[PDB]
Amino acid sequence: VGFYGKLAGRGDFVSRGLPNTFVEPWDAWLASGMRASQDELGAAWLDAYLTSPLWRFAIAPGLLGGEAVTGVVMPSIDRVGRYFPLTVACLLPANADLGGLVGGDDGWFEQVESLLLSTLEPEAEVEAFEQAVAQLPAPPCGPRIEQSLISGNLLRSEAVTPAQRLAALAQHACDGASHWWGRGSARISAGLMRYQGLPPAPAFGRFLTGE
Amino acid sequence: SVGFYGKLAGRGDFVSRGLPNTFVEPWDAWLASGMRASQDELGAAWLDAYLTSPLWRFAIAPGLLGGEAVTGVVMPSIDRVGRYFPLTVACLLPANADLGGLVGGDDGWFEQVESLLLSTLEPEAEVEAFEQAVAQLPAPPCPRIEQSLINLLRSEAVTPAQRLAALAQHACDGASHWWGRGSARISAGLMRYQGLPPAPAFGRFLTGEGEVIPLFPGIP
Repeated sequence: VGFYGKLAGRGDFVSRGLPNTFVEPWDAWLASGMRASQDELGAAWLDAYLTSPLWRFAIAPGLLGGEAVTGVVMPSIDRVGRYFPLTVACLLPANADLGGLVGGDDGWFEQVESLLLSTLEPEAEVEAFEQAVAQLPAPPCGPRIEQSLISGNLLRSEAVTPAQRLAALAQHACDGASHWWGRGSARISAGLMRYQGLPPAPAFGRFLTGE
Repeated sequence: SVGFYGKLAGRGDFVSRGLPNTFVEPWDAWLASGMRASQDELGAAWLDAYLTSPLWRFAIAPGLLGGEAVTGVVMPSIDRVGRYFPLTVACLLPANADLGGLVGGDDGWFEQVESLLLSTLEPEAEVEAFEQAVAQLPAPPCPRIEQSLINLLRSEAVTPAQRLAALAQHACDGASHWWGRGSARISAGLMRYQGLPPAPAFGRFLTGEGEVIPLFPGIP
């Protein structure tokens, strides 16, 4: 586990534990979505951003480097008033069971939410945050069901019981996709969102404003 | 609610009950294309493969045949005068039914359906009893998590259980899943096609043969 983004106690971008193969594309994606949403919401942006939900996510291999990625992202700010989210992320193997993770117990994500939220107490120590994250376990995520591609167009899974078949379908639904869920807020209802790929920049405001 | 279509040993012609043509027309054309392509590919080897091939349980998305979803079991079969065609028992479901929980749910309905199809191979089962049994058969225990759009798919899933069920339903959309106990030649497992199996893929249901690229490994 590592983190990347802005914290109120520091003026610059801060990042620990994450390679550039994640951070570069992640930063670019957030930056584009930050600007598009600003253009769209204009004067109403700040109020939307500052009350928006923390978002738990699971992103399939190949979207942000070769590894799968899970974590939580929270609206944040630096020491000098510039806005940008704070993200705690764990890189997982390409055969990770994102299915069971999205459909799994909430506990890892609640632990990450608590850490992130803590960074918005005035007396927050950034080095205390950096250590908690550095001492943070990966989430309980096992290997996905054995699968092969046969003659270009059949996916065969070694699933022989009802539980294994369910697991294999859910795992498949995560491939090539990003999944976003969590508690929502008083403007956005708790629920799950899937995008094929990373969300497009103009879809970024949907993280901030509901219907 | 359940019906059947195909051939069985006790009747000389095609037999169909309880199923609309919306299903049968395409289902027939798809089996026939498959039969013909598997036959061309396999040649003299075809009949041996066919006769000993598995019973395949399936769940098919809405709009790949007619506009209902379909679940069932299909078995290699034959008519009273020796011509080959599969026998299928099929239940048509609402286009919004949860195929995920069915593919990933209790085997019981499917095992019951397989026992009925198997009964028709017995010299000499009464055809009337098979039809009666199929007609008395309940729908499977399967209503998908509420979802909408904005690219974006929002599911109304607020618990890990609901998120798991949402993900599994999504893997079924636009797809056909085929699974079962296998045979001496094909291991038990699960198969997915985007859409219906292409006709030249029909053969794989009889032989399990293919160019295998491993994607994700087994665990010790």
